Amino acid sequence: QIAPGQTGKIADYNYKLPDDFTGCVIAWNSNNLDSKVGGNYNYLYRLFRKSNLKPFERDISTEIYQAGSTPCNGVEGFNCYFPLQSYGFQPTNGVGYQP
Amino acid sequence: IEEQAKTFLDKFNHEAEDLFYQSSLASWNYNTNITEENVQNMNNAGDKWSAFLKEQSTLAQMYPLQEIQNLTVKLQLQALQQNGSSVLSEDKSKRLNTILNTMSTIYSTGKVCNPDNPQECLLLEPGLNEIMANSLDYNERLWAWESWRSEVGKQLRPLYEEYVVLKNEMARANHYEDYGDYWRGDYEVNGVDGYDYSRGQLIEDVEHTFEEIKPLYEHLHAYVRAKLMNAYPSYISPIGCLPAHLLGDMWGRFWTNLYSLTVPFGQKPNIDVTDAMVDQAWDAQRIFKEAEKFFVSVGLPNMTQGFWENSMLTDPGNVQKAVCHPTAWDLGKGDFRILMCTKVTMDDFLTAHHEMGHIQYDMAYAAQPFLLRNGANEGFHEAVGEIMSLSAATPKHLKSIGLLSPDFQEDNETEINFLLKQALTIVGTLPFTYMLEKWRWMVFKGEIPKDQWMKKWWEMKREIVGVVEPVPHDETYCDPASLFHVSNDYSFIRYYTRTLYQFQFQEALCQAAKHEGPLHKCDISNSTEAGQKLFNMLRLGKSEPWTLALENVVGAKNMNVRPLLNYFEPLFTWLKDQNKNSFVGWSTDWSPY
Ligand SMILES: *[C@@H]1O[C@H](CO)[C@@H](O[C@@H]2O[C@H](CO)[C@@H](O)[C@H](O)[C@H]2NC(C)=O)[C@H](O)[C@H]1NC(C)=O
Ligand SMILES: *[C@@H]1O[C@H](CO)[C@@H](O[C@@H]2O[C@H](CO)[C@@H](O)[C@H](O)[C@H]2NC(C)=O)[C@H](O)[C@H]1NC(C)=O
Ligand SMILES: *[C@@H]1O[C@H](CO)[C@@H](O[C@@H]2O[C@H](CO)[C@@H](O)[C@H](O)[C@H]2NC(C)=O)[C@H](O)[C@H]1NC(C)=O
Ligand SMILES: *[C@@H]1O[C@H](CO)[C@@H](O[C@@H]2O[C@H](CO)[C@@H](O)[C@H](O)[C@H]2NC(C)=O)[C@H](O)[C@H]1NC(C)=O
Repeated sequence: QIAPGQTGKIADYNYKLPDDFTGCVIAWNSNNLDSKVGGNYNYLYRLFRKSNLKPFERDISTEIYQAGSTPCNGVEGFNCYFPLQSYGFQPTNGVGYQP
Repeated sequence: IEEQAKTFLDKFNHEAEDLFYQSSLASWNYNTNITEENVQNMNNAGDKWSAFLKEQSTLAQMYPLQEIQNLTVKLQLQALQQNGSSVLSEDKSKRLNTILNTMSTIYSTGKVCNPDNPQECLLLEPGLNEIMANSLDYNERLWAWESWRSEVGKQLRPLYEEYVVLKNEMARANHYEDYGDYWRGDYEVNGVDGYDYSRGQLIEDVEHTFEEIKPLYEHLHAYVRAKLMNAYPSYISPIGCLPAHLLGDMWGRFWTNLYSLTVPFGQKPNIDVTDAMVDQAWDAQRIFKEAEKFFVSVGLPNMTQGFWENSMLTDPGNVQKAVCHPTAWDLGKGDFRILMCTKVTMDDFLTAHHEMGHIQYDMAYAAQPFLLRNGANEGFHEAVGEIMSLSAATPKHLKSIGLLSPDFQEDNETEINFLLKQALTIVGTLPFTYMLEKWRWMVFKGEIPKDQWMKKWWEMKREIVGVVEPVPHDETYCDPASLFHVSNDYSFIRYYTRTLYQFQFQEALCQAAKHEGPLHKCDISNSTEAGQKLFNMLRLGKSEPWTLALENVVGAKNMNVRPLLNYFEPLFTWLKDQNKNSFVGWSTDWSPY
């Protein structure tokens, strides 16, 4: 999902690059430090957000989502969710679910 | 409105794939290193997973199912909004679980005592099944056979009579007319532009296909009877129904233990390569690497790497307490593994292909949403395993993998020993598998009342199977309930449907493989087209119906039994010659007493 031209849950709501991006992307497998058997829930991610990002919006803003027409003041019962989730990284994960 | 349900299910997937993971990991860790601390730790993980899934079911009910335009988000809501249990009064929910736990303990703990020696008593598996698998004493077998029913079956009868009420209240409260139709619900398909299928339509397609099997079965029955008359002289009529205590286990479910009594050409040794594996010094790693070479040879992906370290193929070097029962494990997070304790054998070389063929299915639909990561119906999931073992059992595979010599020759007499050994497993059970489901479908709807439960059963054993009570029975017995699948509440119709689909898949891949011979010689190797037609069905999971997945592989929108019969035409042609002077089929009026 991490490129110019690419789409997905990260590429809409977490990390956009301009479609003519002046630069490069580098990545390496980190099972051997980012993951432990208890579930390293340390890393979070924006699973829900209204509208869409622009490129390079590190929008730390954290309030409850709400879809369609409902008010929501916390509680997050139905049609409204807390916007972040943890990654469940563990050293026993398969390759595509590794950190 | 619909788009809220997409976001609600996105929450569910990212929550569930992790709860499911550490739950199923604790289950794995218990199974491979058994301690009461591990029992507690896996149980309260399974508990906290269950507690999440039922909360999410009452939150999924909030969504109108009829407003959903998308079919995929609709399957995910329908599978989560299901009520299943709960619909009962909670004291009737508690009573149902109390009865199920009571039928489960009575079946498993059930002792049969020797009347010659009342101080010696046998559980079901040790000693009591062993007489039915290996004794040739008609009276010792008849003693084990009727003692199981008269000592244990009579305790399950009075429980079954209350379980059938509680199951049907639950099915009705879920708006199905009976709990037999609740089970059928798996096969239901709607709204998919000509690919639809009714719960009831299974019963008609079973009964339409089964009578194409009856001609093959009636000659196999006559041949088995003509051989059993030499093992049991005077005890069997040449036109009789077969006495149930003679059929190789406690119920007659498979005829495969009769191979040594029924054999066509036993002086020709039916092939083995276990001797070749030990003389080539293979181990658990080689056994699975030559199995992996078969799936990459057909063009499928290899092991998910971490598989090799996180799987257990062997019983440990530490004297570890573990369940060595062979099982393909999926635990989510792409974490596929295989628990077994292999010993260097061709049976294990072929179980390695069978169980790896489960992992190879799971991996294809790993890209589907979590609620859709299962087989297209409950039958497909073993059938996609077995077609790999069918490939690997061939002498063409075994001579390409070095387990048979280049100068090894196949003679006709070896082929007929093989096909008869197969038919006693593949075909001999199909009357039992249709009939036990027919009896439960008739019991849950009340077409058989409780003053006919045992009366009807033995009329059906006699009419559908050609198999007869060694001793008279009455409504104080429950011979159906004397079985795991009936006492532990498990729907059996998945075995009939899976045994049909298996040969459709086989013959479709045989045509792709340009196969020049009979269907049983066929090897899934070096073939490319076969792998492409296979993978394009494997990667669909539940997202598309089984009725569409069939026309992807086979070209047909429903189940067809011709391919199974076309595995056996060389054998059926032989059985006909072996029956010319004999009587074929049976008299329902005959009884052994
Ligand atoms: C609802 O149906 C549409 C199509 O009928 C699905 O849309 C596709 O979604 C994937 C991403 O999941 C895209 O890559 C495709 O390009 C989309 N195609 C079309 C034609 O829309 C959509 O996924 C379905 N909803 C869900 C929840 O699966
Ligand atoms: C599930 O069981 C409930 C009864 O516990 C059925 O009735 C629902 O009752 C709840 C309140 O507890 C309402 O919110 C629902 O509207 C009722 N059902 C609906 C959605 O009409 C309910 O019908 C059952 N659901 C299924 C799967 O049929
Ligand atoms: C296996 O093949 C052999 C070779 O054809 C069969 O032997 C023939 O059997 C018929 C019927 O008895 C005879 O008319 C032929 O003369 C036999 N051939 C020879 C060369 O003697 C044998 O019957 C086959 N066995 C099975 C089980 O099909
Ligand atoms: C089926 O696949 C195997 C595996 O690639 C092929 O085996 C090769 O056979 C050639 C000549 O027979 C040998 O020189 C190679 O060393 C073999 N490869 C391996 C890895 O052992 C086999 O030829 C294929 N069958 C057909 C008909 O093409």
